[PDB]
Amino acid sequence: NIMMTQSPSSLAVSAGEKVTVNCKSSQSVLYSSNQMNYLAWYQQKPGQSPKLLIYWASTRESGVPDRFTGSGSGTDFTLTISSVQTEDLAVYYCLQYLSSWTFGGGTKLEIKRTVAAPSVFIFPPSDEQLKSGTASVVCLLNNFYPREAKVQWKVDNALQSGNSQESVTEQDSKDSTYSLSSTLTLSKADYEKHKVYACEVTHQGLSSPVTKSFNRGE
Amino acid sequence: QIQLVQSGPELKKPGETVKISCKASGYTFKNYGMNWVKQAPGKGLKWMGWINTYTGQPIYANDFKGRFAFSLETSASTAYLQINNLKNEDTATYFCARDWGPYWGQGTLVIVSAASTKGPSVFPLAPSGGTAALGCLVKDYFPEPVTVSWNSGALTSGVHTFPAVLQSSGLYSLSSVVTVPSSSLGTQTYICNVNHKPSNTKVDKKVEP
Repeated sequence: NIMMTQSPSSLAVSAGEKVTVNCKSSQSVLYSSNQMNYLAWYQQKPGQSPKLLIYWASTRESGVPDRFTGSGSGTDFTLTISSVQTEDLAVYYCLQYLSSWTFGGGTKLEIKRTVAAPSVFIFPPSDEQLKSGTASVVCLLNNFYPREAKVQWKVDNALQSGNSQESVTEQDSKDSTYSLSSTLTLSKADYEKHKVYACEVTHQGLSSPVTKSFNRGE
Repeated sequence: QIQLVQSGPELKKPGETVKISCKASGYTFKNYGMNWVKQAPGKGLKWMGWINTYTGQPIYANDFKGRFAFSLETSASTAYLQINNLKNEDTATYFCARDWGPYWGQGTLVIVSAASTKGPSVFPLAPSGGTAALGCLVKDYFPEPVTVSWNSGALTSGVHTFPAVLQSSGLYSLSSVVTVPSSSLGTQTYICNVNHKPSNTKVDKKVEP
């Protein structure tokens, strides 16, 4: 059975840079009687089915932009994006279809851009939720780059470890930023036993850590 | 339009059987083999097999050798994939994909879980500098997805609906936020439209300071 090794597994590129993805097949996929390489390249974006870019190693599918080109033959194949656009962030798969199908492991592509500091907002738990017996406190970091960010929760100056979950949006396909939410869960009894709820944000774009906080009852 | 329309999402319990249907249209059905491809959440594409759509002969990949049955209804140009004795590792999205060219089904998400579907509770996220943020917390539902829109889809700029997270409870939770200029609150109204089709939940929550 023909195995497919894709490399690199992950890359970050500025918009406008050249992108290169490599695919090695364990056996040749060049069919000797028609001199065609039985190799396709796919783009897949979240929630979508994969989209064919290139087949026979180097023929573009119709409607596929010029910046996508395939090359190689035999066992070595490369998908090139000559000038990566902001919306090209995706997972790219090669596929051999000479003897059954085998997909590569996929290559996740992300975009780099100029540093951009988050706006931070903190939300107290609503009263409606407090009746239900649970207290959710939400910290929002809005439209920033890079994704790396430290969000520390403090309750009356007590570091909260392990009772918060973070969530990150897909990178924006126009301006390449992320937004991040961190949500601290507490019991109603615990919440109503403390005063100062604080969200401390450290990020490469802020000249010093930023703290958004509220006193329970303001 | 050649197209492949797969059937809708499924929630089944460990041990049950699921049958996914793939409807083809716009070309001579029996003239192209049909492939099935598995994608587990966060994972790559894995070819499961292929069916001869003239003779119905199936060929199974090595890892899909026991509980997996490809079948046909040539009459309806429809390929079927049945999974027996479902396990947690069968939770994934399943695609049909036609030989030759770009044609894929939209996918069929299959969730294997003992947990029962539950509708979400929706709570306001209420309000700084020049920009105000507000939002909706959609918490404790199962399974995915929830959709969120604002002001019935008339507010899109500045909206962020986060990917859900799985809580220790075994239930999902997400937030939707939108940022607007501070000066604009109080004359403007903010309603989040929350939809959770599996429990048939539809909520419109007004958020305000």
